[PDB]
Amino acid sequence: MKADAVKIADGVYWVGVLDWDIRMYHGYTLNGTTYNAYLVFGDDKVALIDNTYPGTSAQMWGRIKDACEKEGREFKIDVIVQNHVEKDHSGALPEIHKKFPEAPIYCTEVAVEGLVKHFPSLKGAPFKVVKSLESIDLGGKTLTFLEAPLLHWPDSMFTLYAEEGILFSNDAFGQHLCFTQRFDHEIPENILMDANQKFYANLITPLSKLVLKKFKEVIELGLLEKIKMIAPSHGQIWTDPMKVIGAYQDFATGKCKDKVTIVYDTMHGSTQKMAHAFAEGIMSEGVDVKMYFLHNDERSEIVKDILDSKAFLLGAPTIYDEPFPSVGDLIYYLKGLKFNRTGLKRLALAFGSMGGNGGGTKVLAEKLKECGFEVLDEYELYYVPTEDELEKCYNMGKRLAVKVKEMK
Amino acid sequence: MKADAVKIADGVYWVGVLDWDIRMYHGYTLNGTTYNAYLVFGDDKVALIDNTYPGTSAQMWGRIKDACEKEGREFKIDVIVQNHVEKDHSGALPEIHKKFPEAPIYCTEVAVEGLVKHFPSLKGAPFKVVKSLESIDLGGKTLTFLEAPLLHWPDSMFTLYAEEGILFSNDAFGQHLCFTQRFDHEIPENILMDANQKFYANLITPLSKLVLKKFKEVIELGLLEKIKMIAPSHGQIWTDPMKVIGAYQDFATGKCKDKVTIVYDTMHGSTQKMAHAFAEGIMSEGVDVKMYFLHNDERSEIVKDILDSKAFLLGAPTIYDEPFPSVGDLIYYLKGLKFNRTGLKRLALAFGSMGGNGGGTKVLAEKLKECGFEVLDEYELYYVPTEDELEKCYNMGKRLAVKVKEMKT
Amino acid sequence: MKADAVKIADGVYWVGVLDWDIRMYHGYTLNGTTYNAYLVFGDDKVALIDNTYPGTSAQMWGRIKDACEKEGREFKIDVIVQNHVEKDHSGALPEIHKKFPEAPIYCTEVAVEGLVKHFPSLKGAPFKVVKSLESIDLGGKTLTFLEAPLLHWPDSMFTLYAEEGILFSNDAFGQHLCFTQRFDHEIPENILMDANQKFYANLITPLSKLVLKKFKEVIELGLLEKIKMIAPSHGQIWTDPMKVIGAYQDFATGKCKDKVTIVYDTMHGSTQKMAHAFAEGIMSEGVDVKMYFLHNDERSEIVKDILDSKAFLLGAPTIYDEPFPSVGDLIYYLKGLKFNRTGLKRLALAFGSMGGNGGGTKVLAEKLKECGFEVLDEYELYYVPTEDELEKCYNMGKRLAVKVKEMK
Amino acid sequence: MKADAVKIADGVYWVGVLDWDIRMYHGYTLNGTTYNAYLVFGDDKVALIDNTYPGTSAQMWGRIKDACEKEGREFKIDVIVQNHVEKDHSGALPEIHKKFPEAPIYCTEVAVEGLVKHFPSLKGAPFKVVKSLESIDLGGKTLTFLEAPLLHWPDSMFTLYAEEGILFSNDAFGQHLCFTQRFDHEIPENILMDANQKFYANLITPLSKLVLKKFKEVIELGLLEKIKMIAPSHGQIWTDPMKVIGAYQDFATGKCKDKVTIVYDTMHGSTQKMAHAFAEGIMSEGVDVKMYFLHNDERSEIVKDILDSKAFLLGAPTIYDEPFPSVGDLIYYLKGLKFNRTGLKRLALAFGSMGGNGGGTKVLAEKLKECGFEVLDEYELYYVPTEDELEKCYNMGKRLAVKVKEMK
Amino acid sequence: PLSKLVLKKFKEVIELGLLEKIKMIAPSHGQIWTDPMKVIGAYQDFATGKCKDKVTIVYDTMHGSTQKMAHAFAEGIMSEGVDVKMYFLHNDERSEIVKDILDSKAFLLGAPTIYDEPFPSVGDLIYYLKGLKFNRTGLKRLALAFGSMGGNGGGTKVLAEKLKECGFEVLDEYELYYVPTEDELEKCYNMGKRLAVKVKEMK
Ligand SMILES: Cc1cc2nc3c(=O)[nH]c(=O)nc-3n(C[C@H](O)[C@H](O)[C@H](O)COP(=O)(O)O)c2cc1C
Ligand SMILES: Cc1cc2nc3c(=O)[nH]c(=O)nc-3n(C[C@H](O)[C@H](O)[C@H](O)COP(=O)(O)O)c2cc1C
Ligand SMILES: Cc1cc2nc3c(=O)[nH]c(=O)nc-3n(C[C@H](O)[C@H](O)[C@H](O)COP(=O)(O)O)c2cc1C
Ligand SMILES: Cc1cc2nc3c(=O)[nH]c(=O)nc-3n(C[C@H](O)[C@H](O)[C@H](O)COP(=O)(O)O)c2cc1C
Ligand SMILES: Cc1cc2nc3c(=O)[nH]c(=O)nc-3n(C[C@H](O)[C@H](O)[C@H](O)COP(=O)(O)O)c2cc1C
Ligand SMILES: [Cl-]
Ligand SMILES: [Cl-]
Ligand SMILES: [Cl-]
Ligand SMILES: [Cl-]
Ligand SMILES: [Kr]
Ligand SMILES: [Kr]
Ligand SMILES: [Kr]
Ligand SMILES: [Kr]
Ligand SMILES: [Kr]
Ligand SMILES: [Kr]
Ligand SMILES: [Kr]
Ligand SMILES: [Kr]
Ligand SMILES: [Kr]
Ligand SMILES: [Kr]
Ligand SMILES: [Kr]
Ligand SMILES: [Kr]
Ligand SMILES: [Kr]
Ligand SMILES: [Kr]
Ligand SMILES: [Kr]
Ligand SMILES: [Kr]
Ligand SMILES: [Kr]
Ligand SMILES: [Kr]
Ligand SMILES: [Kr]
Ligand SMILES: [Kr]
Ligand SMILES: [Kr]
Ligand SMILES: [Kr]
Ligand SMILES: [Kr]
Ligand SMILES: [Kr]
Ligand SMILES: [Kr]
Ligand SMILES: [Kr]
Ligand SMILES: [Kr]
Ligand SMILES: [Kr]
Repeated sequence: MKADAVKIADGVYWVGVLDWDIRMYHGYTLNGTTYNAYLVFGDDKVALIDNTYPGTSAQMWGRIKDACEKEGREFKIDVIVQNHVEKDHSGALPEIHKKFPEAPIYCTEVAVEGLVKHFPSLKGAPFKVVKSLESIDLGGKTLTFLEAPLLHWPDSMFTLYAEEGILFSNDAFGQHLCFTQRFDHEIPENILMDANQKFYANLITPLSKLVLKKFKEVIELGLLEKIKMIAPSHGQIWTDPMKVIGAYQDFATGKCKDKVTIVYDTMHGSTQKMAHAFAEGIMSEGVDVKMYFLHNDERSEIVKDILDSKAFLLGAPTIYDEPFPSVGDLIYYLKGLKFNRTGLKRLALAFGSMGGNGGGTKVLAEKLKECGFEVLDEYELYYVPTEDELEKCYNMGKRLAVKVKEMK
Repeated sequence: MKADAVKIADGVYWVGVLDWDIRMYHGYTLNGTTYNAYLVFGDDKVALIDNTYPGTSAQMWGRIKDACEKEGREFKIDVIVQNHVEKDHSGALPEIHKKFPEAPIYCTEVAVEGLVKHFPSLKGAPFKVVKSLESIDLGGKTLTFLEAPLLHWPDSMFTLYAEEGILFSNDAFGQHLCFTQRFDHEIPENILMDANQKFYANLITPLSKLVLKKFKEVIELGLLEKIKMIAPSHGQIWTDPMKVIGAYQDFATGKCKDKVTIVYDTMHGSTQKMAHAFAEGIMSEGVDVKMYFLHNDERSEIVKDILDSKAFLLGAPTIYDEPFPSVGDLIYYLKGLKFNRTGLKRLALAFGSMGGNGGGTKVLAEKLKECGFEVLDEYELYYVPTEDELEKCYNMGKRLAVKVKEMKT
Repeated sequence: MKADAVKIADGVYWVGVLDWDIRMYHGYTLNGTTYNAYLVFGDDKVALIDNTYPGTSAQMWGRIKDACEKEGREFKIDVIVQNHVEKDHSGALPEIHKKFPEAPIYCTEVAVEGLVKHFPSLKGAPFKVVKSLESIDLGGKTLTFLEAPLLHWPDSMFTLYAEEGILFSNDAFGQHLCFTQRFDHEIPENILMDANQKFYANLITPLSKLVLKKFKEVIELGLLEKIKMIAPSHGQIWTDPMKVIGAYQDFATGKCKDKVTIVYDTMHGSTQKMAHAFAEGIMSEGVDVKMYFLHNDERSEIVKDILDSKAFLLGAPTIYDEPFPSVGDLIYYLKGLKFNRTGLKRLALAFGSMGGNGGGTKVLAEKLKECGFEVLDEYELYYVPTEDELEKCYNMGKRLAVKVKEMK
Repeated sequence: MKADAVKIADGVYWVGVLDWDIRMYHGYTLNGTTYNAYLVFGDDKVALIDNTYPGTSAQMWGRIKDACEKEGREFKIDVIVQNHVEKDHSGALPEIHKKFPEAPIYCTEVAVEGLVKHFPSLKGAPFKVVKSLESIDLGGKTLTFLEAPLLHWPDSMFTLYAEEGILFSNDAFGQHLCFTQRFDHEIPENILMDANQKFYANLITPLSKLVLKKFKEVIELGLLEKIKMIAPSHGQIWTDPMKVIGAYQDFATGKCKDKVTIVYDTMHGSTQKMAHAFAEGIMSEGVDVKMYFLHNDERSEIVKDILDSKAFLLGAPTIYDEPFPSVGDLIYYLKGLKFNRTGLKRLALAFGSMGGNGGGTKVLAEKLKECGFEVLDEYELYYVPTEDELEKCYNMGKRLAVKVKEMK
Repeated sequence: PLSKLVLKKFKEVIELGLLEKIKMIAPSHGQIWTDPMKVIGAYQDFATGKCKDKVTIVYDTMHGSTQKMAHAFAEGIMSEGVDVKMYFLHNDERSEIVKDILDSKAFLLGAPTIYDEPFPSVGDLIYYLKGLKFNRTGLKRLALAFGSMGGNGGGTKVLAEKLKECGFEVLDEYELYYVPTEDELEKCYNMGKRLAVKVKEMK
């Protein structure tokens, strides 16, 4: 395939892959994404930083050939860097190693066993284990490695091109966006920061304390102000790195809007009527609302909006003494994401309709507490809400919205 | 609209609704269903048994008018029977009451409050509370009411047209099928019994002990052999009532096949490779397999197959120390269904791939035990399975299949 | 249901409905919408302008009661205005007429028969046929009716509250957005203008000549500068009317970006490889690309992007001498939309893979011409593209992108 | 992967792949499928007949190894047969050739170029072109080839294991079913014959005249009664070959039931009300009805039911002078399938609702005629049907059902 | 019956840019066209259902009663300024009849009942119309069936069924007993008048 590389600095190219057509990626909804790989031309050695998903390398190889041609160099890679073992960034490593078998593969210690377990043909490949602050010289360009375990996997690391302050952060600071434009400043800010928020919410939330720890280490090494560009493994390249670092600082410390996310499911529409009545009460106080119906909507957008919501409402009818089962998916996901690690226990209310002994709302309230929410109340009613019962939902939403606006 | 009634006995007509186009109904997948309503012409009184979902009454009214015309009677309903309050069978009750305000509404005591809570316009309607074995005379035809609380709601009852032994069972013995054919014998048996199995699995499983209790009461009264037809609220009418009663007896007592249902989810395909390797081991012992991938498949077909499986395998990768979240939906559903109430604790294995501390399979094993399964083992491995690890999956499946064939149903 | 009205001017309220949960509306994908209805309090008469979809009136009635309470007036409607017969705006008219049977219903001549055909209970209702420039006095407030046939139905009209210059335009200038925020300035501009573009593309494109004719008529009346607010029947209220009028002028006259929309379907991935190779050639010239895969994507987003694209590529494999059948849906839609009515014949290429006699690409080229595109070339190849064939796709895309940049 | 082979005759094994999880395959909906491959152990040579989809060979290799072990033979393929080039049966040919580079590949003349175009690594592979009635000796077992062009691709052929009368028919007589049971007699007949009908409808309909021509040739060679087993490339193996040959004869000659398939789409429900009223009229005559709503349903099930229906109804509302665009997909598909090639012109009616000039129903009637249907009537009405208009739909359906019953 | 193939051949010829290049059409019968666009234009009109405000009436009779009905329908049609061509199957033959149907918006067919069937001469025209398939022109011409009878009747019901099979839009049918009365001829006139109004409403 013929495909052009994109220069991001002198002798540095994006040689990634545009996954135009993907719409679901591990339960994360998106309108395509990219697998960003980078090619650094030192005077002596050419290094490839990360690669792409298995079967998607046609664009990558085309862009690598284009970059070598633009540099007046032979089609050759001398050094391979693997920041992360997950196959969306390591999937072409078997073919890169087969093509360039003498190129060493720089990665963390735990990455070696992980990569060989993913790709058995790499057994006996020239792996070179790296540690934080160790560097390699490409000839006028230096790559410095920085271990970042559990940001987001135990094998994860960042690679810094020291002379120009370009941080190849792999997943950290990435966003699932697929545009012809490669840089942060070339697309609308709302699209960029909404995709960044969704990426943090789904991938970084349980790591919020480690984010702040990594930031303290990066500032104590005096290297924060040296970062001129962040080139992540998905989406746009940050020419304004402090914009995304600032967004991460806000998400990791529980900075939220005066906003409530409401999620519900229904069989006969009664829980839906309750959800809409809670929203009316919240809106009467000028507090924003995002409304999700689990029949149609899915977990990755829901958790994006919870991330900057001060409160979360969850509603479902009772079926055989349990809440309607679709909530189980979201609850299992919230149990993993651990929103309390942002330093904020978001307020919550459980609600629902029932037709006998009930009990679904009590289960929801207990699960919301396990997920780190501050459950203020619960409201369960019999079949179709009356006018007085919808006014109670409105009043509960109104009183919640007052508490939301009072919250620091 | 103009729509023909279907005669099911002398002076008795199906006047129901064909919901051709519905594909999802409270998370239950289907290729349409029906809302069966019945019109009984006594010499003195015409009785309507159940009705239909709100906004779907055009067919029902057309069939009622057609039946009255065929009987040489006025377009009039004298008696309304409401077997169950759920709006798929009571949704046209406000219109029926408005059209025929003097017709008494026969239902259980708890049904009255439930119907008025659903439909405020019924406040002050002529409700007539009934109890088990109470009857009403329509003139040469008798309707006898039998209370059936929690089969499937606390308001539920059956209505028996005594002289012909026609049991209007409402949801009990129903199936979500939408055909032009109205009777059990007019469609392929495999379609009928598969839909019946799906209906039991999703709606009756947690009531399995009450099913057997209701069957004991009906046998003690001597009414079991008097039932000549079962006319439920969805799908086909049973001209062979002992066929569906027999199927219910088997499902309520844990009669299963030499069959394993395997369910999994995956992000990068490793848990999928494990699932397929367990299946190969099971199949090597001549044991049947049903395979479900939670990315594409949904809870109502899964639980249909668990109902006559002797074993259930559940697999998922680990994400933030938890199993992949799609399993949470199925687990919440299985917690409600309580398959252990069938009198059998189906065998189970939990499995999955992981990339660090793991833990997802220990959560799965714990949840499977809470859902009433007999968990025999759990197997978690690191990233992509090796050949030896897929042979271990095969061997575990083979050993499970041996134990499945040793179980006596 | 208790739900607050929103004041939009002195004695004028939004009393609409938030359809939070709808995700598809006549094949148009969305994240909810609104059915905007308005209540105008004259000193003598209270007018309700449009209403909502059948079964969704709970919010509307709540907001009408709230507005009457805020005005110190009884819960009473004196005048009913029906701008458009489509049931998303007329669906509550039977229940409004039943509650207020003496309130006249103002609508166009053709609307009367259309409303009675939709709602048989309105036979004998007090209909009052209106014509362009006819007005009614509410007591200190005047409503002037302006006929807009085929903008977008034969019955359509606008209602102008003359003293404040508020144009109740019904569907015209609407957008399918459901937010707690009611005004244009309260949401991100990119979201607003993207939704406006989607609404124009799907609903207004074939009416582009009538839009320009309606604009000349409005300027000839000296009434364009007198519009201070446009309050449409869906989405945000325009406090900046010239922003949306300007967008409509651009869409109605073929003002496009240096941008190509590519649409394809595939069974075995060959047509997909071609589509991605055309994109690489286009991007090499700095021309933007939007890529759609018919397996996943749907017609309403596709036509949004065609609207401001200078070129359109359509690709599909051959099956039984015909193009893959999913293209038939999009082609039937484009035949109805008539993009040539914008005054521009967008450039086009047809492409695809085949395994025998072929012919699918020739059908695509013929259909693209029937849909008003200027078809420049066709490219059909045998099974999996070779490297030379993907370079041909790249070169064709490059040559197209040069022609796109040369267009006016 | 460890996976057992299944013996189907002395020295003959199924070594195929169970695709448990696939739900859509080129727009064909299914609950998984199989890629059947077969291993024939001659005294001198072991032949592999067909293989599997790319990336799905783990099961196949496991079963080949299991079969070789059971036969006391080396893990070695001496002969490769490729009946058809489509990648669901040829996708592992690159792997197989790389492992056994001296094994000749038997295929048709046109298959060679098709396979090398799909798989460039096969350039220079030992292809052996075969013609009809040419045979190869494996040592006590003979494989005879039989060209079957356009059944279903130009490259297609059947392979006959002469001594046992086992016809490896590739796609012909296949069904998209994925069960642990391998034979026709081991699953419920309704499931088997419904899947066989769906496979014929979607893949064989336009080839109906070639099916009857191939059956003439097979009877002229005296081979029909000698066929003891049909082992196709998907689904169950026919131990009762005359059951599927008989079904194919019926489908190829227009043998239908007293049955009408009704398909429609709707925006506001009026065309749906018409569709349901036509069904009531048809059912009043004891004629069966299958109802499809294009919003939810898809082309592959629709055409399955058209195949044994004597009549087909198609309804849609008018949008910008055209029928609702979802019909375009089904019409493009029916144009390719050419149901008139079964020797029957099925009866048809076109219907719909409209709100102005209409015209959608006239387009539907035109298109139904182009698709080979005998269009008897056309009915378009204004907005919501009245009681008299639904009685007209009922009467039209009743009259159609009388004509259906009169068709011999 | 080839009307759709005519239009497909005209698109193929226009796509090749060869239509404006034809200077003369020299066919195998009759006149040579020095004005080719005149006959191509006529073919385009016939292939797309361009008709006149005109009705073709065809009937047969034994004792004259169906003839009196036919003439009374014509009077009603003519009262609306709609043209009429009248054919009597005893004398007239199929090739002139179908010439006039081709640019008629409506077609009337009448015959008496004989042994529960329509008079047999209609069978020849019906078999011919079944082959010609006038519906292939893109127009379903309007039609009425009529006749006289002397017992159980039924001939008109058969005619209506056959007209439907030949692609016509049958609006009504009228069968009467033996010789029409003045009121029955006024009914024929009124039916023809109503038909002619619908004919003028067709575009
Ligand atoms: C299959 C099924 C099982 C139910 N089981 C229970 C139950 O165990 N306890 C209860 O209180 N209500 C039960 N209900 C009643 C529902 O909770 C009740 O209809 C409720 O009003 C539905 O709320 P919704 O309109 O939001 O779906 C059940 C309903 C269904 C359909
Ligand atoms: C977002 C994400 C989070 C993960 N978190 C964990 C974790 O907490 N513990 C663990 O052992 N593995 C974790 N993993 C690694 C996966 O379990 C591992 O990749 C596994 O092999 C996936 O199996 P599959 O191919 O069936 O998807 C995580 C993977 C992802 C994508
Ligand atoms: C069911 C089916 C029917 C086909 N019919 C034809 C045909 O009529 N003419 C043709 O040239 N190719 C035909 N093909 C071959 C495909 O066009 C060919 O495989 C093409 O390369 C598919 O491109 P894709 O990878 O983009 O799907 C057919 C393929 C299938 C699966
Ligand atoms: C966007 C749109 C465009 C329409 N265009 C036309 C048109 O060109 N001609 C027409 O007669 N009706 C037109 N209509 C009106 C519909 O055909 C009419 O509402 C019809 O009754 C819908 O039938 P349904 O309820 O089955 O969807 C249009 C409707 C919509 C929503
Ligand atoms: C041989 C013959 C057979 C007839 N059979 C019937 C018959 O089956 N049913 C009927 O209603 N009239 C029958 N008739 C009566 C004619 O239809 C009746 O005379 C009619 O008015 C003749 O119409 P005409 O004047 O247009 O010929 C028959 C007439 C003849 C001469
Ligand atoms: Cl590998
Ligand atoms: Cl009510
Ligand atoms: Cl109404
Ligand atoms: Cl290859
Ligand atoms: Kr670093
Ligand atoms: Kr590191
Ligand atoms: Kr990360
Ligand atoms: Kr980070
Ligand atoms: Kr930092
Ligand atoms: Kr950082
Ligand atoms: Kr850094
Ligand atoms: Kr009973
Ligand atoms: Kr009862
Ligand atoms: Kr039940
Ligand atoms: Kr029961
Ligand atoms: Kr029983
Ligand atoms: Kr029973
Ligand atoms: Kr009973
Ligand atoms: Kr105006
Ligand atoms: Kr107007
Ligand atoms: Kr509009
Ligand atoms: Kr406009
Ligand atoms: Kr305007
Ligand atoms: Kr205006
Ligand atoms: Kr053969
Ligand atoms: Kr075939
Ligand atoms: Kr065949
Ligand atoms: Kr055959
Ligand atoms: Kr054969
Ligand atoms: Kr011609
Ligand atoms: Kr011509
Ligand atoms: Kr020509």
